[PDB]
Amino acid sequence: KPIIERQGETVDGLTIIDTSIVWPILCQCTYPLVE
Amino acid sequence: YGAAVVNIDLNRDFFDTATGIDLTKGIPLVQDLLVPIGVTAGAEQSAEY
Repeated sequence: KPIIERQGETVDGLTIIDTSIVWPILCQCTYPLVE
Repeated sequence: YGAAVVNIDLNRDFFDTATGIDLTKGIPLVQDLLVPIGVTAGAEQSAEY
């Protein structure tokens, strides 16, 4: 039994990393701006 | 006859209290030009010098 192994996506959002989650965090995201 | 202390400073007239600065202490203090972005509530009260 290994600790890391090859498999498709599981029934939960931990596999298949979305790369499109970059444009929202450069435009539609106000920071505490640094209260 | 009876002056305790005299001195020199900034004329509280050419530098009017309304449109510009303020002088109650010795330092000419204006409000908000360079406020430290991320600190507590009581800070920046010296950055107004």
